[PDB]
Amino acid sequence: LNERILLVDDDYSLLNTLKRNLSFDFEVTTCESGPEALACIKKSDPFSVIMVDMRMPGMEGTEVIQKARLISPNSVYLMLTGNQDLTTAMEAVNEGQVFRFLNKPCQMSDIKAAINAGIKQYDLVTSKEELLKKT
Amino acid sequence: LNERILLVDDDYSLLNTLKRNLSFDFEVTTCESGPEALACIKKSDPFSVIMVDMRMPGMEGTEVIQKARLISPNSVYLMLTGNQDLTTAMEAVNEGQVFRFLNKPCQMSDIKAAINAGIKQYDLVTSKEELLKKTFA
Repeated sequence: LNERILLVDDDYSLLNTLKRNLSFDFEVTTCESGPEALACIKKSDPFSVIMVDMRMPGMEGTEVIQKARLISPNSVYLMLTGNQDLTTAMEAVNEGQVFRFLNKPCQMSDIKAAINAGIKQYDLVTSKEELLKKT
Repeated sequence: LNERILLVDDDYSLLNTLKRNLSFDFEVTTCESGPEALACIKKSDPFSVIMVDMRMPGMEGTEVIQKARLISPNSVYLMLTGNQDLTTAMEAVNEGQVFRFLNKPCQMSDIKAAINAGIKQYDLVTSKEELLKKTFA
């Protein structure tokens, strides 16, 4: 079971808050931006789950997911999304880029359920691949 | 590859248009209502993909999906909604129940893409489930 997850958000306060809570059940890495996230995926072992915040200075979360899927195809990408980003989150889901998005503010519960759902999804994907790969 | 799909909508005019186009690629069944969909799901072979309209008289799409999830758990559920009913459907669905929402009216190609993605999703789910149960590889 891959429980390695990557959190991407501009805000260190929120990152520390999520990582404190999430580190009881998962292995959590944090990154402050898209370029930082892109550097981290390229050199680390596969993350099963990667969540990105929609609004960040410079590179928006949707671009980060689109670039990361070229580098880490199996990963399951989740997005934190505001009110005003719904449409962009919806078309991202429909393109098959975003597994799940979460409307802010988000309850811890909702977040942990998304992550668990993502981990399970990751296992479906790589299980099917690991069995094509041998047979 | 399971390519049996179930379309559930109130309006026969839209059912006919979708069954006409989708039948070139898929094995399509149509139902005009929730109770009609639930009957069809009990008695049929499993559908890989089930698509339900949000607004229907008597029983709405969301209730239909959550009732169908207890009869056909592996099925992938797609939900057709007007963008006006969308957040209502999102507040009313709990995570995992709807795989993909689609806007009405909807480009045929968004529809085919959602359905293909459902079919591939259905294949992942049931492939894992046989690995966990089959005795002989």
